[PDB]
Amino acid sequence: ATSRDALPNTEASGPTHSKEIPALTAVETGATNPLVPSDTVQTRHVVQHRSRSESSIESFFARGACVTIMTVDNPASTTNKDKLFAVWKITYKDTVQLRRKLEFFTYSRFDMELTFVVTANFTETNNGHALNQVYQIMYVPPGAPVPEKWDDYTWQTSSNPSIFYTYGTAPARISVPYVGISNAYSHFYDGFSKVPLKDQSAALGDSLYGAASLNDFGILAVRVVNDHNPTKVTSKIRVYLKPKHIRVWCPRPPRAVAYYGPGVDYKDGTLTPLSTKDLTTY
Amino acid sequence: SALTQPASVSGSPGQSITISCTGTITDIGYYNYVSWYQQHPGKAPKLIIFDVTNRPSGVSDRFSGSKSGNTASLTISGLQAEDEGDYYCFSHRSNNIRVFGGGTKLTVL
Amino acid sequence: GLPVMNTPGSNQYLTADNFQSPCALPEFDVTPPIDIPGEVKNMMELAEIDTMIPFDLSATKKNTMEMYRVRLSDKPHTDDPILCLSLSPASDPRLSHTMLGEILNYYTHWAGSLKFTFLFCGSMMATGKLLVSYAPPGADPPKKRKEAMLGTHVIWDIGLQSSCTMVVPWISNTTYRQTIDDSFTEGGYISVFYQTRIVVPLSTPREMDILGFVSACNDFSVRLLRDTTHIEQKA
Amino acid sequence: GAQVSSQKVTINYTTINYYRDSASNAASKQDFSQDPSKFTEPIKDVLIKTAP
Amino acid sequence: LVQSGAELKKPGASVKFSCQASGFTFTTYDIHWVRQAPGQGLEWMGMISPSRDSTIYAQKFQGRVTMTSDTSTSTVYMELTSLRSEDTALYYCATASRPSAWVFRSLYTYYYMDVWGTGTTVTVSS
Amino acid sequence: YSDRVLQLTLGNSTITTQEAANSVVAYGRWPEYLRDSEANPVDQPTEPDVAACRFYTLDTVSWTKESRGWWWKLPDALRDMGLFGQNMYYHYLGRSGYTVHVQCNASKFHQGALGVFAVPEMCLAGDSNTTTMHTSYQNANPGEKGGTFTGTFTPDNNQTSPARRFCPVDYLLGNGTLLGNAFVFPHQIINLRTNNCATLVLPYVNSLSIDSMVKHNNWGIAILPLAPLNFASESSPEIPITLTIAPMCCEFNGLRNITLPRLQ
Repeated sequence: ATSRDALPNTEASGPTHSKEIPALTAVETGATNPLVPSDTVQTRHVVQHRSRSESSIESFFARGACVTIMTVDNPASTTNKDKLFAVWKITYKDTVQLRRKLEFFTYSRFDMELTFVVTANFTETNNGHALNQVYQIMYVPPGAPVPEKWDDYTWQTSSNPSIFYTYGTAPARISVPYVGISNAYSHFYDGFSKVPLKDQSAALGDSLYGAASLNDFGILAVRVVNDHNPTKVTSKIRVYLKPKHIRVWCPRPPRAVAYYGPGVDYKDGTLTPLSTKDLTTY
Repeated sequence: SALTQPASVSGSPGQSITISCTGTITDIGYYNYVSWYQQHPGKAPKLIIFDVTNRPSGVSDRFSGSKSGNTASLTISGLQAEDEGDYYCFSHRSNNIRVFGGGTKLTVL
Repeated sequence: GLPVMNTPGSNQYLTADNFQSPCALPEFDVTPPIDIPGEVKNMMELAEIDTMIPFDLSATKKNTMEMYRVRLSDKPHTDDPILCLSLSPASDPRLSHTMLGEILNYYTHWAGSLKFTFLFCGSMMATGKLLVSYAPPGADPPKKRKEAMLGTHVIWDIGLQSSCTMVVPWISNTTYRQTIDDSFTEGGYISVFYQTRIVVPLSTPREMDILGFVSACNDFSVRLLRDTTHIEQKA
Repeated sequence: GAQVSSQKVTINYTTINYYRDSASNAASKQDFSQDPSKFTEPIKDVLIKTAP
Repeated sequence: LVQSGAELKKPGASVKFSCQASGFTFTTYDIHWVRQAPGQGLEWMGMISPSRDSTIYAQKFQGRVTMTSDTSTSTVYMELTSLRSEDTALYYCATASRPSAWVFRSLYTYYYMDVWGTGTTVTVSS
Repeated sequence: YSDRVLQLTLGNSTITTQEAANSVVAYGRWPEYLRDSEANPVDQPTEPDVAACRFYTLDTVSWTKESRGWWWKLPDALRDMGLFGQNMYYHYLGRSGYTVHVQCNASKFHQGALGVFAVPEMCLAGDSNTTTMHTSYQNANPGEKGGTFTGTFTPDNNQTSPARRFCPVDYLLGNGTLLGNAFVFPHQIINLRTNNCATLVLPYVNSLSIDSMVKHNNWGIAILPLAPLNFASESSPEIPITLTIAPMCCEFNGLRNITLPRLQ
């Protein structure tokens, strides 16, 4: 039965007086009784038209979510300070909503559909408006040479995937297949990267708890291709991640306390999720 | 606590030398906000390398650096007599605290 | 040949679209999926699992392990309620942080029968009966047992079997029900009363606890997605 | 070679995949439900008169 | 350009440090404090953000050091509420305005210290 | 026959209990060996079978009025347990399902309940507001002794000699998820009136078909008192809890020199 098929209809049930007890159970078994309301209440026969289509896993992650806000500028020609190109280590861990949605489950595969929305604004009293700017985006996979200056050889994009966006155009989109080295992503990693041996020194053997990989998805880089305009134009790029063809493999309870860092630590003081209400008061 | 550095390093003019700054886990390892500063006697510090291998304007190209594991090193190739002075390591230490190194006195022989 | 018409709504980025798009890494050889245990296809499957109710939420006992256990006792019988709930599973604070409440906070509309289960944690010598009842909306809430008899209820006898389940039948003036505290769509009331006091012999603890759970039935459904209210990011 | 499927109330909608690689494909939906018993699985199955 | 106040010498009692900067850098960028004991090397003290008044202190001096700001004169004040013989050092006010290329926590831009004040010596002894 | 009486036998060991609930197979898939369609490494796997698959017994634990709950990490708890531990420390890659069996017998006059939860990827929080993810391997792998939950959070104030320990709060399940939703995981509840034992058969769940056991813990077992122990005597009642584990369908692929981790 596909997800848009209807739920099972409730059969009519009359009054009953017999040893066939469905209402009693044992939670200690770890099961829960698969009751239907007809089996412990007197019920009418009704055809049920509702469907669980909109509770599909593919539908749950359709709403794409923001993951970063990278800041870029093209400074005035007379200034001595360098042009700010931005570099972002790709990760979902820094925005709480998508993190909570993904951390409902332990392991998952999904193709990532990235969409970039760009905005720009001036920063000084002058009105010497700059022409329509063009922005380069670059996928820098792990171990590739990250750029140092805005006009380095690294921006020649000989092998790196890259996208050029002209301002005022519709937002740029690109689809990324499942790029994880494992058979599925691991949102939690209950282990270490290196284990300290007795032969090793104290400094050599240490590693972070939960750091499955220090560069997992790769690195994203952005610059303004245009030369120094006489007036300072600054810009911000918003990246939106939209999972596609997603599968998940182990549920977990969602988090209550307010998140702190990449790991699963919690900050002092803020360990109070619930609030008061008297037991006797409706 | 502070980042480890050699106490002093020396070499004749024209030599190529390396100053090593080894931090703990987190620190130079996890983050890339590792920078180096220079300070002559009687003067305030001056930035010489701000990202891992990136150089600010007005600093000569003979300064260079790189990262590996929990260690990042400053390499000065073609040492000149004017480079004598203190050199300090600096990095970001986990959640919202910052740490300097012990410093190294570089003297030209 | 074909000329083209530019419909309105072109060049927008609808953040829930289903368009195609070019691939960044062409001819990428994806690793095959292994059959890991525990694949989920629909979150209603995750909704049909029992999870504890934080019943108590008193001023001193809040944000502590004592929240989950309701303290019964062998006192003389009275018609006052043991516990009470308002059955607005996303908005009632007692029900909001259950897993069913967590899922429902991501949706506006829901339907189908909830089922409440209770587990007796006292000694094996302790015995007694508890009335667990559900009142549909539109009346004064029950405060004495005489009022609560008229609604739907189950008399649970605490015997060898540990636990019993009350199914709350889907009685609603609409095909779906709001998750906000909309007065038009209120689910009703649930309360638990002593049909008889819990009698315990001598040289046994005089006080005992009951745990309780909520889970969906096969009838359960939700449609329209939203953003949850629990989490806040600052600084 | 288009792919045609029915909309739920019938009307049939049509789709064509314009790219080589599967990551470019639209989310087909039409996913399959499953029995939730695999998350409520003891070794023995009973519906009535359960032993502890 | 950045300006700083005088040098103090009294033992035990508290001492107030003063640092003044241009309005744009004051309002836009954070201000950092660093101490330089004789020959011992730099040591971070804390961070002031006058744009939002959020302040973070080094754990070594978490109690004694206190900081505050003034928008009218574009001036920040640091006060060491109690002093010890170890505090006999040269102190530096500094502004961080050269951004890093790396995006910090996916929402903010890191800034390294790039403009240093002249600094002020302080002595703690009879 | 009756569901209340159960016998298990793996290898040369057997457990018999007369007050058992029906055993739970976590996620409805029994443990099984690697299928040829899913095996990544090419070297011949070792299959010890009877040589490793028997019920070992971890340390005994005392449950009291003031106690707080306990936790263990697998396969790390079995590192000292015989030939399974030696095979784990000698090889690089390995995998194994487990049958966890918990025994806590008490008379009819006692009352209380334990929640036996099996948590995949059971991460836990650190003992510092600063220095996230800094917990060391020595503290992060307690071995057979296990570790204790705490009723409150108290971060380490001294950064000159950091402890780098865990500090898992009980009602947050050590990771920030409210305890009432812990039932999403596979579970069985002890009620001292109902059943004196509970048992979970846990398959090998991991993103990789086979994984480094020394680096990575697949499952973690949490024993939490959902209702406190109580007894007629006011003078601090105490009863023991015992956890026993049997690996099932274990495999170890790649052989290397002995690992000697710095636990000392």
